[PDB]
Amino acid sequence: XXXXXXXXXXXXXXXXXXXXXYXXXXXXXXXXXXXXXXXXXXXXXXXXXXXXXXXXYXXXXXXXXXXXXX
Amino acid sequence: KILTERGYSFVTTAEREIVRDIKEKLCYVALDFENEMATAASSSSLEKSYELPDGQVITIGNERFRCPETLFQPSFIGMESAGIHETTYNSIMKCDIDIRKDLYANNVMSGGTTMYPGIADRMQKEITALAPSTMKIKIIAPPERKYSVWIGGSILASLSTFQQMWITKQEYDEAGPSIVHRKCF
Repeated sequence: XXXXXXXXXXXXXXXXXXXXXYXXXXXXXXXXXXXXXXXXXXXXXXXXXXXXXXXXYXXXXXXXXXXXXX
Repeated sequence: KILTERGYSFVTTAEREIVRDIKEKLCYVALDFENEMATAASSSSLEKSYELPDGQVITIGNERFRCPETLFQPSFIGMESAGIHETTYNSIMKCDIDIRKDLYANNVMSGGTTMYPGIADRMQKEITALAPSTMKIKIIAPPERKYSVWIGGSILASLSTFQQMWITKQEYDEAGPSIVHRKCF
């Protein structure tokens, strides 16, 4: 005969019960703007790299000093 | 065994021939050894910069001029024969007395080592040391020395007298290789 408390509470409840809507709204929306940094993890990477390769390590001494021998 | 001082270092045959180019380009003869060392202490114009045939630029000090001195002093790879010049004057003093002036005049050099600029000069310095200064001295240093031999050979080929002189197949038939050693010098 009506639209009621009973039905309004039904709608309210259903809203509360729907996990898909609210969880998707929070998680999927927040998922997209996720990331911006010059990561320190990559600072580690870079530093290690610096330590990594003979072309820096040996050559820095050997090209520089064996220039002048005598 | 020099080069490892600067210690860019490689040993194999092809690597050794790579040096030949440097021997073309980078060498020149020491005018005076002590004085050169003094300049070596003073200056880097003595030092020149050169590329790998491909790869690096390489730049070389006294190591260039030190090399020819071996001819004058074969200590550096060590032997005794008192060297080119002292050998020469020795071999002169073997040969007899009167001729000598001519040779003092007529002094001749050729080919691979001689290519270096300056050898004749220090040679003359050496002879002026060893000669009695009183008498004329000079040396010949033609441009073409490295070819000289084959050129002379061409001349040698030209004269008909070798038709008198050649070996022929016939002798090789009738007598062995032994033929040569009588027949040729």
